[PDB]
Amino acid sequence: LKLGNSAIVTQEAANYCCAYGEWPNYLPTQTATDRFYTLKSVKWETGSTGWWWKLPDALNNIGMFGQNVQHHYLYRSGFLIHVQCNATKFHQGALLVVAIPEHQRGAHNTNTSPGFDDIMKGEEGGTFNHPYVLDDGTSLACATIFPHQWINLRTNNSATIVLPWMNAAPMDFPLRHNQWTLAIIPVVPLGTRTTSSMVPITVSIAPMCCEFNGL
Amino acid sequence: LKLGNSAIVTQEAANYCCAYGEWPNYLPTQTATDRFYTLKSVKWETGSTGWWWKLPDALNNIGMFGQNVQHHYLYRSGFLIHVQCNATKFHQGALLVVAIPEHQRGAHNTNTSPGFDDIMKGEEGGTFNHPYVLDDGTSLACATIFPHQWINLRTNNSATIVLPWMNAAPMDFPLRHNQWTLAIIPVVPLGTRTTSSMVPITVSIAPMCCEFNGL
Amino acid sequence: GVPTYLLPGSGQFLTTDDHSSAPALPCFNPTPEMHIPGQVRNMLEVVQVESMMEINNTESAVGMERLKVDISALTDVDQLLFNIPLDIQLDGPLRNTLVGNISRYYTHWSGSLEMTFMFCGSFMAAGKLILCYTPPGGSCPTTRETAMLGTHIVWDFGLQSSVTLIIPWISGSHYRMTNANVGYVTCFMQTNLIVPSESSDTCSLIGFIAAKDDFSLRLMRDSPDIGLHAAY
Amino acid sequence: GVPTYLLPGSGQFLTTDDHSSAPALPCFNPTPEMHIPGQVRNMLEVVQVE
Amino acid sequence: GVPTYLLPGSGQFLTTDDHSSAPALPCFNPTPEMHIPGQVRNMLEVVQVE
Amino acid sequence: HGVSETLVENFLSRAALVSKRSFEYKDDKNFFKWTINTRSFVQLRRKLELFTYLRFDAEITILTTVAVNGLPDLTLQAMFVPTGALTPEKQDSFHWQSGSNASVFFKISDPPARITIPFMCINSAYSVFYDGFAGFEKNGLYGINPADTIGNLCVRIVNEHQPVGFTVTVRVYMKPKHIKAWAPRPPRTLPYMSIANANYKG
Amino acid sequence: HGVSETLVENFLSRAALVSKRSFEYKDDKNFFKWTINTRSFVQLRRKLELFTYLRFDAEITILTTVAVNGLPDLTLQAMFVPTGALTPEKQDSFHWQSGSNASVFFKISDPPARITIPFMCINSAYSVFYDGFAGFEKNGLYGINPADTIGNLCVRIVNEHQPVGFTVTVRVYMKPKHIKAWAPRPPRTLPYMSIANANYKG
Repeated sequence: LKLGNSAIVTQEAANYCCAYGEWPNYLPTQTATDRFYTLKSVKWETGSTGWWWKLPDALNNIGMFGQNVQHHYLYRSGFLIHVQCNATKFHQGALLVVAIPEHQRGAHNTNTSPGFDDIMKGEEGGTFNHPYVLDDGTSLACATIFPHQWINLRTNNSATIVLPWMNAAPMDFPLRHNQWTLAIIPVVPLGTRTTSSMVPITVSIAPMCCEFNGL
Repeated sequence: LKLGNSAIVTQEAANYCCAYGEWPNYLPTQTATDRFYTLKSVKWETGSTGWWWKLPDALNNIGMFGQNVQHHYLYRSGFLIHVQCNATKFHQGALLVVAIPEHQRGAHNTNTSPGFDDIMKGEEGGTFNHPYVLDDGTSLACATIFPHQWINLRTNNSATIVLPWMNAAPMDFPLRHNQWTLAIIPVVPLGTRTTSSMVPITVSIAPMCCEFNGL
Repeated sequence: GVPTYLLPGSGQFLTTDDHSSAPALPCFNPTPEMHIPGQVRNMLEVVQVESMMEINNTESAVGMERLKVDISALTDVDQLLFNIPLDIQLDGPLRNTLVGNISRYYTHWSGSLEMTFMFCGSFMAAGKLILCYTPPGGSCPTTRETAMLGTHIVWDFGLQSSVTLIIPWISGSHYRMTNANVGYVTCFMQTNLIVPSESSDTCSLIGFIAAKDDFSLRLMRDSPDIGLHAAY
Repeated sequence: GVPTYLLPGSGQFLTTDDHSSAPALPCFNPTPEMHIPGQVRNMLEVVQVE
Repeated sequence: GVPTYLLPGSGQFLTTDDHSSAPALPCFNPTPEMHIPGQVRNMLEVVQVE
Repeated sequence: HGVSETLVENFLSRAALVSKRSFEYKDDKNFFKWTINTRSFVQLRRKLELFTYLRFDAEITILTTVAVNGLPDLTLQAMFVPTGALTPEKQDSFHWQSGSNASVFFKISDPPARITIPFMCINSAYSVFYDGFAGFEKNGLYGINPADTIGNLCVRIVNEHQPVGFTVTVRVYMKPKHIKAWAPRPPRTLPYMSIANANYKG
Repeated sequence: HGVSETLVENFLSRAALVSKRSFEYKDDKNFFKWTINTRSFVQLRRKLELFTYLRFDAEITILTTVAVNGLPDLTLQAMFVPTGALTPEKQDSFHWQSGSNASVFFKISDPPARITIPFMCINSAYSVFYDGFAGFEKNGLYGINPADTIGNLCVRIVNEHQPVGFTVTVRVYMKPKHIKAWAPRPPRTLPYMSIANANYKG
């Protein structure tokens, strides 16, 4: 976990997940963007429903990626996501760190589509309203059909998912279309005898193999 | 005729009958059940119409077979039937010891099907009401199309029929479905000058090659 | 010419026919295939991916309460935590699964399932469960002593927080009179939950189910799951 | 195309015809044949039993 | 004869079909091709002219 | 020699009438539904009950007769609903546009609609006779195997309601094919009393 | 073994009804127009939404039912208007004699009209789900990919105006073929609220 001038000096570098068995390769203009972008940490509590970040919308205003997004016009990148959730041995809970291709959200109890402000949240990302249906009418129970990892705080504290290019098109608009949604849903809620248990979760997104067009 | 801890030490071990030219083999959990179960003897008289036993219903409450039937859930067995009818040289009469696959009975002079109590008789078996139509609308005369033996008391006193697995399915429910009906019909009635002639018939059923599933 | 004669079934539209029709647009070259990751060529690839059972099958459990069974001090020394009736068809813990949803597009299923149970308590939470498997036709056990006389497993989750339970080959639609009973997986407490005083005294289990590689599906039908606002 | 002409007897349903029709359910694999004892392949086997 | 059966789409006129029809005048020999300069075989030849 | 005419493939594969039912046409709610069995007519019932187990593919021919109470040219749908699927209860139900049920759309003027239903049992043969009970308790029905149910043949008129009223007689002709047969039985000598069972009067 | 029935080519290629609409006939201005999508019926919508990307050729079968308010024999035109071309707004517009739009001229008495629409996207697959916006500004619509629009199927009656007035029900049956599918998704557990989006009520 050392990309660019960024580095994550963690410890328990457990197994990662190639999404759909695919590594990000270049398409046969290309150190600047290939670096970890550590987002702001979220506070996992006993009443947390979940967190999501859309890619590359979570990176379209950050650093050498967000400069190239707003200067170019086509992009093509994979992503290395490292989610790490640091807690003690007296915490408990399971997270489903799932990466969803083409997570078209739906709104709740209305026939109007979600707006631009409801979808494009940026570095803050969002929060699941109904995490049981994944906020799109499906199910959280079957969401392990997607590239996913588990963070059982009993067992492991980190999760790495390596995402390739998921598109029907060879390149794409970064400010229009999001291709991956990193979702972190607490399946088993957090617990230690203090009620105000507040375990932090840290998300680091390294865009691997960025290509661009149209400066 | 020596299976398990059981043995039939008879004398006139005449020719047996492989039913449809087939020997019971195992299907490519299996000494305990493979033993002769000698049923209670029936009294053949001058007014007897016949006797039937459905298999494995005649064995579903007897011994290591009836334990495994009521503990497991699928079965697969052949059967060795030895019918022996011991009389003197002054008795006469012919029996048709016929083994019928899938002897779906019918009731007489009603449109209502036979009940559970009319079909599942157990170790006692049943008695033919109309043996001429085999209690199913067909005929006793053509019942030699089934695997059968004759007991002409002039000629022989015993009959052995070896039954394989007769099912469209590879295994089966023993408490639901019967596959063979051993039927013993006196074609020529019994006769000696005493009017109360009462020749005994002994039925021994050894379930060959029992398999089971679902303990 | 060629002397011909028409057969019965001529000029009919059978909806399951496989004949080459006429291209509406010939001489249009489509977009070439590029490599997209994660290609599905068989729906048995989808079924062999494990998905969460609603093992909290009780009444008035709503939403993500259903996905987990709580083990605490209110669960005694030998109480039945959950049972999982193995009906894929019926409304149980297996209904809203990947093996449960894709099987309801088909009539006859057959194969072995596997159940993974994952313990999601604290690191120092100790205890023992006993996960018994009841074959079809047998009755579900009600006591821990009846469960240890069947096919069971004695799972100390003191450091092993995952147990796979292989459910043997069933043949599914062979046991109907309406799907009847396919078996049970129950769980009893063997010990108490032993937690330290800083860990929460209520810990949770989540259960998974996937089908194995001998699983099979045939005679395709429609799904009874699904039953519009806003092109003309 | 192929120049064709219809014959007398075209579009008739003779009840003793042997033509391949259309499968209602293609791509359905039936239950495989297992060995069942006592297979009849000829009704003269039935007649030769006394 | 040949046992046939008609398909869906039989006797339809799709305007983009490529089937050999019947010559109205067979046995008429047309004027032979002579070389005319500037033959277009592809409309991308036209587009590449400034 | 001459043995090729008493072959069981030749003995049983004849396109016999298995179902003839008229239905009317106004505003079985005015459509055809038939549970595909073989016990409807006693001439075909007695031939197949010469055997214990049968394995055949069925070849359903549907012959539609129209008569107005000047014949119109009408589209019919004939949908095979296997055991596991849901049959229509009305003429205009949603089950008539099932994606998975095998429907066939045909006209009156056409040659008769012919489809082949495969071998549909979960066992290796159909039990012609079943010495067993369908239900797992004592209330089950005797002589009925749950494995042996083919399905239902549901036939309607696709067209919406017309000013004229007519009777549509649907004759169904089934020719079994690829017949395998096991364990022959004596022929029935008494008349049948019901299609559900083998009861006999004398 | 048995895996050849859960193939995605077998799982998805069924000629399901994708559009049923009646139109009348007097002096959609009395013709059929249908935007070729797959979200019309929720039974087919939920099967295709088990996937993220699909690549198929469509096989449109058009089944015409006539009923007069004695059935006449009428010519219909069924024109496929791809994305980039112009659809008719009237029955007698000039777009019905487009040289470039793929029209098919068929009768009521014929077997049903069947054409194959190719793979029509500018990308390598149709996005069943689109986590993006169609317009280049914030007023764009969410979940709509401009690349994925097949086109429209415009069906009229070629014949000029007649003394009798009748209803023409047009049933459209689409069988996708040469199906390739990518990245499977969980099935939808809640009912649909609209065809435009994945909203959910509970």
